[PDB]
Amino acid sequence: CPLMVKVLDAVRGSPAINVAVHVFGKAADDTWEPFASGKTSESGELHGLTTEEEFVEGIYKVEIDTKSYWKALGISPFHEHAEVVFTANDSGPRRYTIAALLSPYSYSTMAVVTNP
Amino acid sequence: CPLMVKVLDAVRGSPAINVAVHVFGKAADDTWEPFASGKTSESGELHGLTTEEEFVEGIYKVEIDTKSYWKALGISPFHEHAEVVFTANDSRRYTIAALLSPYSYSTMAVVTNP
Amino acid sequence: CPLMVKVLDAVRGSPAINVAVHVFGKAADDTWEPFASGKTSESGELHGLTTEEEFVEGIYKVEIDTKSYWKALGISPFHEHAEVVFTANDSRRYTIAALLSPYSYSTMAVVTNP
Amino acid sequence: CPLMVKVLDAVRGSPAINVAVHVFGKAADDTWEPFASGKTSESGELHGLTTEEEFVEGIYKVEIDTKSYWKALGISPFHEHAEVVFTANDSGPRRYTIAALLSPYSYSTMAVVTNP
Repeated sequence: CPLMVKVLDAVRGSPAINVAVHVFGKAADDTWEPFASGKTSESGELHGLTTEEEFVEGIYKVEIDTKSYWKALGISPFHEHAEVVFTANDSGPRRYTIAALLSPYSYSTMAVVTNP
Repeated sequence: CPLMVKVLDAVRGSPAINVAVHVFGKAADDTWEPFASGKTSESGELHGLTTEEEFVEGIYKVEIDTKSYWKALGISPFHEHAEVVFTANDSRRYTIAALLSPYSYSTMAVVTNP
Repeated sequence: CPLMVKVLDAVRGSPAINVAVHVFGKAADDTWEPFASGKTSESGELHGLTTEEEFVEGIYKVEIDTKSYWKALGISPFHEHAEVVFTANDSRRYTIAALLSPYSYSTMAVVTNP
Repeated sequence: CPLMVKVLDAVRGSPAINVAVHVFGKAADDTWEPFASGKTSESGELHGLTTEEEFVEGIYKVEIDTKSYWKALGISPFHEHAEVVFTANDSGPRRYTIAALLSPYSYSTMAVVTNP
């Protein structure tokens, strides 16, 4: 698991379950192209998005669908989504955990990067 | 104004108004003793807590009474209060900000120079 | 002033000065097009981006060029930039704040009323 | 594990390793008394602090020694420590994960509370 995404809900003190996540790579002509997608589990975690072989070096965007999450809970939030844009694997393969802590009008995001 | 406290509400996207804030200095016997207090204004800010003369070097605690803020809004919160503990050092204006959610808070210190 | 951006540095405890900020509106073909831009001031603030007349309802993106800020400080950062995407809605002043660290950021929106 | 503490370093993008943590309970006369202590592992996590039987209902304070953490890395930080004060187990036993994301002049803390 070279890429994992973890999402937490700061209103409820719980994993944020069933949150849609779309990952994009920047292509040769500098457009975003779809790379992987999935939804968080009951643990708030999304594993299995990619493999070490497919996750080549480049710029990636992880878009977390926070607006649909909040609306289904009765809340009209500020953000359309949370976006995390970063260069990956440019010094060789790494493992990335992208965490997001969500509130209706704010979010915090953190990455942990490790070398296996 | 050596010390200012700013509190924001991440559920409503607004200042956190009428939040009680207590500041304590840490004394000889090493116990906390009240130093200054107030309630945040409509802008979520609390000015006028202390003076340059009084705010000497030492360890201070700022307690923000977040539980009462959430209770008044009908929202079950996790923490009893948020606590910010730090040493003042002469080299300054301290702005202590806190962003509140029911099960999380973020706090930041901006230290700036005259 | 319908829109203000404030950027703070959690490594130094200071405003984040001279940070480039780009705002985009999201147009017909659904592409992002430049709307306003500027650099944060010595207080970490960027005022004057748009007007009430121009800031109509719609989806906007604020991109804060955090990578260049950290590079100028000699600190290896994680993100290319921080992005804040939201819909403006008539019912208002928007303050978008971002607290920066090299591998994390927090962002908050304060929406207030005249 | 009714109580776990996880600490992350936002300067380095890594677990915060070997961070001292002291937990206190509020006693009958309303003084803080020592309840448990430990240090974070290489994963940034501190497990084994207490048992369901010992972790009775009450007010607890988790003090994370962030100042010593930063100083050993060459950084003179703002806070003496990060403090997390909460009532626990007052509606029956729960499991608490207390997370803290650390920077030199800021921290964020989040709790996830689950019912086993």
